Formats: sequence, structure tokens, C-alpha cells
Amino acid sequence: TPASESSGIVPQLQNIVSTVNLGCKLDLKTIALRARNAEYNPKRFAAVIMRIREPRTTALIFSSGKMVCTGAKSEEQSRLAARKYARVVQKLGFPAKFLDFKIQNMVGSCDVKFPIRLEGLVLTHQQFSSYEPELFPGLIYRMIKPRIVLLIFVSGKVVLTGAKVRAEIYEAFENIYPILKGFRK
Amino acid sequence: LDLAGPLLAFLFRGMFKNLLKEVRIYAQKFIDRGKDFNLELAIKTRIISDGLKYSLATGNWGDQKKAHQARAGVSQVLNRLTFASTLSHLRRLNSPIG
Amino acid sequence: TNYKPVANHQYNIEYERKKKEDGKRARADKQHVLDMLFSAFEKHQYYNLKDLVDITKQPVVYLKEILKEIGVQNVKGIHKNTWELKPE
Amino acid sequence: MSSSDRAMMNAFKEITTMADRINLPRNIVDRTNNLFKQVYEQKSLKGRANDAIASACLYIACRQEGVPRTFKEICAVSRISKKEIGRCFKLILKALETSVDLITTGDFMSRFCSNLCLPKQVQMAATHIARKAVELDLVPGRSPISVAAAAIYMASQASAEKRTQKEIGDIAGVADVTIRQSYRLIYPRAPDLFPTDFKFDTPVDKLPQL
Amino acid sequence: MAYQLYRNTTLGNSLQESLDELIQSQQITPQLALQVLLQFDKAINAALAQRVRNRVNFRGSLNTYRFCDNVWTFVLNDVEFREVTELIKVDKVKIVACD
Amino acid sequence: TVPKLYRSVIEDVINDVRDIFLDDGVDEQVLMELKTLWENKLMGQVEEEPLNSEDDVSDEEGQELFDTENVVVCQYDKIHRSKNKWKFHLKDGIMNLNGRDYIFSKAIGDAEW
Amino acid sequence: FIQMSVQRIVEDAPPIDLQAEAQHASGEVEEPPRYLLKFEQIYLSKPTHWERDGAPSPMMPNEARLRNLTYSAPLYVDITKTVIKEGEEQLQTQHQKTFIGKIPIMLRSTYCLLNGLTDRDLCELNECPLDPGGYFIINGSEKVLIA
Amino acid sequence: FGVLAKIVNYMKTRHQRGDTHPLTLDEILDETQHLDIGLKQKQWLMTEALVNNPKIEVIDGKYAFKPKYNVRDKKALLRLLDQHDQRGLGGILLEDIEEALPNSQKAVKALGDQILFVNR
Repeated sequence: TPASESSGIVPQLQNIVSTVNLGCKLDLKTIALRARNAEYNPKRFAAVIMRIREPRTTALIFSSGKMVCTGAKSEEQSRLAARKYARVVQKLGFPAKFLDFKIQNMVGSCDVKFPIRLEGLVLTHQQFSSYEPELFPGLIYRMIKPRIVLLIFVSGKVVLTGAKVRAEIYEAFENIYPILKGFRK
Repeated sequence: LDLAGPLLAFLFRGMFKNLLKEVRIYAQKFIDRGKDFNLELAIKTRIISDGLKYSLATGNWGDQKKAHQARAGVSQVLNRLTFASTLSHLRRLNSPIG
Repeated sequence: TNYKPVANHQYNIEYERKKKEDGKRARADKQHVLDMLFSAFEKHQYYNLKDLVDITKQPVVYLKEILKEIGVQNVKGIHKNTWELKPE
Repeated sequence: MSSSDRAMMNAFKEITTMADRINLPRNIVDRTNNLFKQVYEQKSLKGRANDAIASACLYIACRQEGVPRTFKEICAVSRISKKEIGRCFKLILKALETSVDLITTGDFMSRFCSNLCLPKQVQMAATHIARKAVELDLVPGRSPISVAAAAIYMASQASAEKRTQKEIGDIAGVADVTIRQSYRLIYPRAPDLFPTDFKFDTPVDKLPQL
Repeated sequence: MAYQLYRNTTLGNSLQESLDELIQSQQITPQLALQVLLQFDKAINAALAQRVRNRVNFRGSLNTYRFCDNVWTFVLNDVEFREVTELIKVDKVKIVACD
Repeated sequence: TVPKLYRSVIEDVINDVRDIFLDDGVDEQVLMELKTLWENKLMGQVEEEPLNSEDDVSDEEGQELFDTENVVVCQYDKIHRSKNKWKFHLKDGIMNLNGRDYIFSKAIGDAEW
Repeated sequence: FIQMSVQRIVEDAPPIDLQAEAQHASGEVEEPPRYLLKFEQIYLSKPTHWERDGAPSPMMPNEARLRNLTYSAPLYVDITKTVIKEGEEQLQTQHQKTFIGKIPIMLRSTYCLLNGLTDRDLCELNECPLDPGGYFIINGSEKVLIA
Repeated sequence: FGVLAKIVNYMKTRHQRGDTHPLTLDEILDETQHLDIGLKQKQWLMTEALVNNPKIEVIDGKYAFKPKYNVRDKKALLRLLDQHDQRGLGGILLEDIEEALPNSQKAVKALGDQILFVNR
């Protein structure tokens, strides 16, 4: 017996957000100066914005030494870029480190490949499901099981985020797909 | 003999002074922010409107918060005991009772 | 009947202006502000804190740290937090 | 008296001053006053602008009376961005833990057609056109008001009381292209969407295209 | 605020070298060189606002970039400045953009 | 027409500083020497510290200083980016390409990174 | 009074101008901003009432009695917004036509459109032909001014 | 006044920074690259400003401190403090930091030794 009567349309993860501390305080002005591919403006934000073409990622370098890695398709790639970012900063002349690395966010998406009656869905699961066509064309499902948020669209497209574990996207989706099938137009 | 028109104009004159000042209070808010002006937002139509609702309903005459004492009972509900009674009501005359 | 502008017009107008510049500016190695202080206090011995805030482009608390550093302040017999350079 | 209530006290004057601008029934306003009082009593959202909450209370009461007014309309009487009203709205739904209702096109058929002084027959025809269109989900995307306006447009275009999209667009507030798109979506069924009790002023064949 | 940076150009430098010569030959005072350079600055700013009218279109992949004190400094590669007659492709170009 | 404009500036700048030259008591022939000299000039890791276990993703910076690049100086009107797609809106620019000198009043561009 | 007196007050002194603070030293501020407001003819709609759907309807004085509504009409005004602004853009004008209020009207007024209708019309309206009015209806209640 | 406040502040700053030795006006101008203040101003600063200062210390040909005259005594001000007959004039927390080192580390040990603090 399958776990669900409908199963798959594997929900593919599309984005990961992670942060790490370089273990030292830095001078972003110097960093901005030295870097060949970064931006900085204290009048706009207190951190340096650096990018690498590797996996087309972006980093946020706080003066505190904290950094943020974005754009990564996987936690490892986020870890890889963040590690790759940490090195260069060190290579600028700084005592950068890989202290306290952690995943901050993961983003997934998928298509159920069939349209569903949101009216019924927002009605039957108002406790969790949320939607407003005057607000945004996508229905917002805030699952608490694994504390996941889903975005459900009239075309059947779905987006999942707020995850720090990839399995949770699969899991949140495994719970919601059958229900959706039961809401087929 | 005092009639509705000169009397209403006095409230109209007073509430307009109230209305002019209230919009000016917005004008003060407008200069305060320096953000662009909004005419419709400053508007408080009800103030006069509801203010008039009091004078007209009770028969009282003033801002009730201040001047009104010397002008109570200007206006009353029509009497319908007979048509003639009604007509008498329509044509009755009163005084400041000294 | 009057059109609903989905956002307050003047607020929106405020937005075009607001996005241009912020008061959240930088302040490293205090020096340019004291030099400016000599310029202002050359015109009068004491000034109001808001007026001191006008020449500056920095948070008042940070500014408070500066005015404490080279000066003291008063009520000047007018309650107002008025600051002046140290006579000593 | 209680400095504490004075912003709340002023908010209900501002609620009244907000209900004043468009001649709202007092029963709606009273629930609204009660809604704020409740939201005030929670204080969990004290970190929020009172006027937005008042405006959000107002949007809710209209829905609670089964006659919602658009945020666009609600914006007309307030400084609060539609975004912040929506944001505050969500917070109140969460704050007061209460559900809401979905919108219907017919609820706005009345005043808009009124604002165009359109006769009930056109008004009612539009409502069917709208009603039939949504039952068939002919427009699974466009906002129902946008869909309604095009139906109204179609209806007005099916009567002598024709109006330009820009005027209608001006009344509804939606983009003139959005009606134009919504019209393109309803146009394939323009003839059959009309009610069986109708008297054309222009053949459906002669209905304009845009 | 006047842009001193435009003195760091061929136009600006050829002037400064010629002036420095005039200082080496002591035909002028250093103060005179400064006022003329200051005037040149004011003059070149004015010419940009007035005599200049032509516009140009450009295309080129970004190689490197930097930003500080409201001034951007880029270096793009495989760049192409586009003009109806003087089309110019370049392997690399350095771009300074003051506010 | 463009080289003519450059001359206009040459005439205008030289003439407009003439009086300053006088104020120094400097002879106008020296001014003519200035112009003459000038014209002639015209033509993996397993610990929070061994970061070096990730060495070398950065390339060589000496690519950026050999005057392989012709130079351009201009104010900017708008800069835009979309993940990897960049957009540029520029104005009032001085270009020096292949030793040649150019000028523009407005510039709009696009780039990927 | 309706015809002229309220208007004479509107004729009187509604124009107001306001100038922003100089906020001295905002470099080359130039001079502080300034705004002026101007008013023309005052307008009055026929007695009407707005139903909870937000839509308008005619205010039947018979309806006013039944629903206990206050017999009133909308009052409207020509408004102008006007500013040299103390800037280079002096004399730039902006026009408004603004709702100011709902005025309660005397029965058998010139604006009491029933005043032209026949007795037969009035009975068609279920109105009494020997009921000249001359007194307001407030919250459905009949109100007379005493001289 | 501002320049004098700037002179005092620099003198304070350079001394804290490590230059615990008497200075001169010229030496300050030089080090601050402000030498071109004009001989008139330079002179007026030297022989009137640093004369009207009520606490400036003439060591000889070099000006010294007015704020903290005491040496780098750092820890222990017990002998002065103990004097209950005059309370001890004790020291201000600002004065203590100025003296050599931050108070807190010394204070933590001092709080169980010989010193009590009031917030007044």
C-alpha cells in the first residue's frame, strides 16, 4: 500500500539560504575596495554584497563577520559557496573562519499538473489554508506538522519554503498532494 | 422676528469657522510632514452635519459644549391633533420671554 | 464620487522622495563634525539640540555622545536642551 | 482620563470620520467600534498604527455585513497603503481568530451600475453574465471585479447605455487593459452569457472587439 | 559638487604637464596654475552641460566591479560601444561612475 | 564635427583663463606656449579554522591594470540587475578608445555577469 | 437662505493660504513652500439617500417617515487649489468638486420636487394634497421652527 | 574656542594613544598637518590661547595636562580615599579610566577590598 493514493510529481528544491561566522570583525570598505566582484554602500545597507559566478550565488558580509549565502540549489552548494566565500575573504588578508555554519532557509517548487477548487480548499482548511484573490493569486498554506509554508496557484503550481530540511518539503508535499487531488476541478 | 435662514446662517457661519480651522489643522499637519496635500482627507463633513442634527432635533441652539443656554427650545415637533391645530403650530409666535 | 488610489497619494509622493536618501548615515573616526562645531559656535555661544541635529546627519544618541565629549548643556532658563562648547 | 484610551478614543472619532465620508450605516460602524475595542483589549498588536487597524476593522465589517468595500475604496478614505491594511487585516484575523467570506460580483453590480445610472435590466443582465461566467470559470485568473466590470461593459455594450472602457475603468479603478484582457476572455461566450430575459440594443455579432 | 576627477585625463593631464612646464620655466606661479586648472574644471563641466549633445549605446559582459563613496568603478570585458558610424568593440573597458 | 567641438572647448578654456594669466602678471605668449605644447600632446574542510583547505577560487587581479582596457568616465543615471542580467543607464561621458578620444551625453547599457 | 445666504458665507471668507516652515539652513532651500485654496459656486443635489449597498436612491418624504430617516439632500461645492508655491511654478491651479454635506430640507421647498406635482400625483405618491408641510422631517419625526 | 577644543582633544588623544610626553603647539600643527594655520593665528594660539587656558601645565618649553595631573598610578587610591575626615575626595570613575586603565576589572577586585560605589 502506497503512503498516498496519488503520490509524486517530485517537488524539486530550488533555493537554499545559509549563514556562517568568519570568526572575526572585518572592514567592508577595505573588502569592497579589494574585491573584484562585490558591492557596498553604507547609505543603503551596512553589509557588503558579494557575488560569485560559480553557481551564481550571492553573499552578505556583515561587519560583525557573519555571512549569508544565497542562490544555492542545495545545502552543500550553500555550504560550498559559503566556504568558497570564507576563503577569499581570508585571502583578502583577514582571519576568516567557518565557525557556526547553518542552513537558514530552503525553497522548493512543483506542479500538481491539475487545477483545483481553491474555494473548497480555503473553506475546508481555513484553519491552515489561506487565500485572497484581491490580495495574491496564490493560496497560502501554512502547514505546522513540520512547520512548512506552501503557495498554491490556480494553475496547480506550488511553492514550499521556510524549510531547513529538504525531506520536510517532500513530507509537506506528500501530505498535501492527495488532498489537492481530492480537490480536482 | 427671527426666522430659520438668518439663524441657520449663524450656525453655518460658526461651523464653517469650525470647519475652516479643522482643515487648517490638517494644513498644519501638511506643513508638518511637508508631504503633498490632500483636500478630501482633511474634510470632516459630519461635524457640521451632526452639529445641525442636534440643533434641528432638540431645538437647542449652540455648540452644547459652550454657548447654548440662552437659546433653548428654538424648535419643536409638529402637532397633529387637528389640521387647524397643525396650522396653528405652523404659525405660532414666541418671544425671549423677557 | 472620488477615486480610491490604492495607496495615499501624498504618502506615495513621499515615497519617491523617501527612496532617494536615508538619515541612516555613517560615522567613523569622529572629526568632520567637531570642525563644523567650530563653525557654528563661532556665530553664537550656544545652540538648541534640534538645530545641532540639523547640521548633522547622524543619530542623536551618537550626537549626544559628541556634545558630551567637547561640551555640556543647559536649560538656558528655557528648559530646551541647549548645548555649548566648553569654556575650559 | 486614561491617557491609555486616548488613541483608541480618537480612533473611533476617526472611525466615525472614516465612516462619514461614504455614508455608512451605523450598525456596521458599531460592530467596527466593537471590533477595535476587542483588538485594543488584546494589546498584542499595540505595535501597530491605529488608523490602519480602524481601516481594517472597516473592511471586515463590510464583509461581516456581506457588503465588502474594496481596499481601493478603503484607501480613498485613509492614508494607509493597501499593503499595510492587508497586513493588519491578516493580523486581526489571527488576533481575533475569526473566519471571513469570499467576494461575489453582484454585491458591486448595484452601486457601480448606479454610478453609471444603468437601469436594473442591464444591471441584472450583467449579474447573470457574471454569474454564468464564474459558474463556468471562464476567467480563472482575473479579479472578479475586473471580470464584473467587463460583464458590465458587455452588458452596457448590449444596451443603449454604452460606455467607454476608460470611464468604466475609471469607476472600477482597474486598468483599461485588464478589462480589455478580461473582455477577451469573456467575449468568446458573449452571446450565450446573456440572460434569457434580455432585449438587445446591439447584436452580439456586432459587439466590439478589443 | 565639482568633479576634480576630470583633471585626471589626457585633456586634463596635457594641460597639467604644459602648466608644470610653465612652472619649471617659472613663467607662471603655482597659484596661477591652480586658478586656471580650477577654471578649466568649471569650463569643462559647462561644456558637458552645453556643447555635448550626442548619445551612445553600449553592450558588454561585466568582468569586475566596485562601489564606494557614491562612485562605481567597473571593468567590463568584450564590450561594444554602438554608434551609427564609429562602432567600437573592445576586449575590456574600465568604467568610473560618479554620482 | 566632433573634433571641431573639441577645439571650441580648447578656444573657450584658453580664452577664459587668459585674464587669470594676466592677474599673475604672466605674458600671453606663455599662454600660447601652453596651447601649443598642449595641441602637440594631443597627437574539503573539516574544521572551522583550516579555511585554506578551500584555496584559489579567486582569479588574477593583474588582469585589471595594463591599460588593456580603453578608459571611460561618466555619471550614471540608472543601474539595474537581475540575478545575472545587469542594466546600465548613463549620461555625460568621456571615452578614450584605442588612443582615440570620444564624448557622449547619454548612455544606456546591458550586461551579464 | 439656501439660494444665497449659505453662499454669501461661501462668498465671505473661505479662501485660505498656507506656507510651509522655512526650516532654515536646508542649504539652498530657496524659500519655504506655500499653498492656497479657492472656492466657487455651491451645489445641491435633490433629496436622496444612500442604501447600505453604498448606492444612492431618491429620498421620498413618505419613505423618510417609514424608515424614520431624516429628510435631507446632498450639498456640493466648486473648490479650487492654487499655488505660486513660492517657487518657480507660481500660478498652478487644481480644481475640486467636493461633497460637503447633506442638508435637511423644508417640506414644499423649491427643492422638494413634489411641489410641482398635482394632488393626483401626490395621492399617486400616497401624499396628502392638503399637507403643505413647511417643516422638516428628522429621523422620521416632524419638526417645526417656532418664531 | 573650537580649535582650542580640537587642540586639547588631540593632545588628549595622542597621549592616550601612547605619546605620554609633553608637547608643543608647533609639534601639534606639524603632526596634524595643519601647520598652515597662518603665523598670526599660530602665534595667537601659542601666546594667548595656551595662556587663557586655566589648567594648562607649563613643564618648561612644553605644555602638559590640566585634566589629570596625577601619574599613571593605576590601581590603589586607598591612602587618599580612606581619609573620612574629608571623606577622601575619592576619585571619579571617569578620572580613574583617564588615569590608566578601564575601571571594571580593577573594580570587581576592589569591590571586595577597599572601595564602595554610589550612583550619584
